[PDB]
Amino acid sequence: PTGTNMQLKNVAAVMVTASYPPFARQGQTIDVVVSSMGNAKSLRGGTLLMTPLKGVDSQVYALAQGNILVGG
Amino acid sequence: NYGYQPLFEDRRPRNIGDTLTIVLQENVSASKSSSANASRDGKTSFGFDTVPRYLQGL
Repeated sequence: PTGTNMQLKNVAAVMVTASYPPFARQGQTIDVVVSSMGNAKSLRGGTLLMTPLKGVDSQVYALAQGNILVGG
Repeated sequence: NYGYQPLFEDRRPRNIGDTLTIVLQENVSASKSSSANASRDGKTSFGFDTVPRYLQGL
């Protein structure tokens, strides 16, 4: 319901950046960088949910999902 | 199959047949007014109640 107080602690909003390689083909996998956006403390053992990676033309060129590796 | 559907993006109409809620809130008000006026009053008088003799002919 729209009127409800949700105070989460295990969820962080993140921005995902990636590089589209030359001659990229569908089904191929690429590395991504995940960066927190606001007042989050750590992303040490987090998991990235389904994220569509848009280009400059605002079209989906890849889908991102996996486990983050943070140095610590 | 309804095709690809974004997970975190806000639900927006994208194709023909999709629905959208319009909140009709119109409040338009225009007004104009003007006026003009002009007035002119003029009074003039001259009277010789008692005329001396040397001025009588005039």
